[PDB]
Amino acid sequence: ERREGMLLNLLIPFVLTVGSGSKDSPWLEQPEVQLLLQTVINVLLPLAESTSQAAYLALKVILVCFERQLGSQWYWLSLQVKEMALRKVGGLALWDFLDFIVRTRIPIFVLLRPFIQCKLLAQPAENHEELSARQHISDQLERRFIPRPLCKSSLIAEFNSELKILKEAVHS
Amino acid sequence: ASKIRYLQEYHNRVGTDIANTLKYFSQTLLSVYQGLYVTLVTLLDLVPDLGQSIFYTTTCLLPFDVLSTLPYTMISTLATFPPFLHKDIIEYLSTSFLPMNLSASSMLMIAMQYTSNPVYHCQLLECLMKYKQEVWKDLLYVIAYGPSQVKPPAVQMLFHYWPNLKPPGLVCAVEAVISLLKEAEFHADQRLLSQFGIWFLVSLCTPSENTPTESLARLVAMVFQWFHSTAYMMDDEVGSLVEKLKPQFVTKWLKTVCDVRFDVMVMCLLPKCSTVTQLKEGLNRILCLIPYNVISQSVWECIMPEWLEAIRTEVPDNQLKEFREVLSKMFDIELCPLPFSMEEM
Repeated sequence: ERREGMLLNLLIPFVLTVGSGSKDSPWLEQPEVQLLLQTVINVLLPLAESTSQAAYLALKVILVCFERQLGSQWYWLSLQVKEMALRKVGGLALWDFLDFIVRTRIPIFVLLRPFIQCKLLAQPAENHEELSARQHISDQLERRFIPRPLCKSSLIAEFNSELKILKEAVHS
Repeated sequence: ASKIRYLQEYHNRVGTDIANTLKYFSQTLLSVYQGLYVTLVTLLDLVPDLGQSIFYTTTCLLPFDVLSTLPYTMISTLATFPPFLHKDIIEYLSTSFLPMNLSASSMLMIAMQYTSNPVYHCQLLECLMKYKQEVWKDLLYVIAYGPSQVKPPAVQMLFHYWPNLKPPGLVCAVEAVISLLKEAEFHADQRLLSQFGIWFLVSLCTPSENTPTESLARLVAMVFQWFHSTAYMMDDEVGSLVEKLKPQFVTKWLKTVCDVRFDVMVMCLLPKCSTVTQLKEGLNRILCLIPYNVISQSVWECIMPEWLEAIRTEVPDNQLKEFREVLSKMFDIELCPLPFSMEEM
């Protein structure tokens, strides 16, 4: 009943302020990055739609801003994301998270490529809303390179815009 | 079949009885599951000699649909097992690779991240080569999208198994070059990454009219950022070798791309985290490019009006002093090795 406000008012703004601004962000130490990742996943794994969307946005922000700080922590993150996909934690916008992962090709994309390609796409679609996202992900997987990343500025702008949109949608 | 249930219960409680049950499973399978693999995957978490006996059952079963998921999970063991089990896992993978598609790339992402011994991933690549026609794309994916500490071993193995990648002296390759060059900027074996990236750029990147505009623009932007990053590096023996080899390769490639594709060369140097800081960074990048005589009179006439207009408009009126030490360093004939006179400048 208070994690949503923390995610949308403190955690996401904090990660945006600290991680962005430079290629490397040594302001935050490794234990703090671990704690933030645990907090986000605990909002995710052990859910409301808006809460899930905020959690996934925070997960994207932490993955991108704190990519270097994560270091040897990609296999566990891949396992957690695989569990999220198996549980259908997001329900909606989980496909948006996977589409983001495929777009940015973040270090977890190489680990999650087999599950998304051979396994996840094998499962039939339920609704047209998820069908469109699944088709977009499949198109982005093969025969589509689209090198979008550029000095992390576009990603941070996207995160800030999505945060503003979600903040405006929550109060309304 | 009750032995499987006993094994599951023992695992839930926790090789006295589990090892004996695994041996029973192996000897039962040898004489002649689908329902057994649910505990076989759990055997990976069971272990945290004994691991060799655990994987001997899998080695018996593999020659004996879902098999496509078998290697990755087994390869996943490399990320949790103690260091001594890595050799046994590599040996089992090599031995049982004969009965053994993209997941193998992700395999390297593990094998090149947790195992410090070159021999492990070298043998993995050797056994993948005999069953994968194009293993270079796996390493390209690893370098382009994987994190650091995975890029160095992947680059080293890529250059080891492909001696043709050394010049005398498509999209995935461009992304790999971009990542390899970004490694140097992130650093500011770090210099080895820059050296290998420049070698690969000279080898398998020839600008032409057939090159996609976006790919060439990204490549040139990363080249300029890498030049700026390498400018401030300290001068050591490796530093001296880098600073001596770079005019031979990077300057030559920039000259070639400018001669062939001038539009991208101009577009990359245009001004296009604060706006003032970004303009200062771009101006410093141009100033760093200047000593290598990359900028000709055409480049100057094409880029300087836009930079001055951006300074006049985008930058506020805070005395503009922040840019002074840059601009005063770019508009001096003595400071810059440009053959430009006052009329030309």
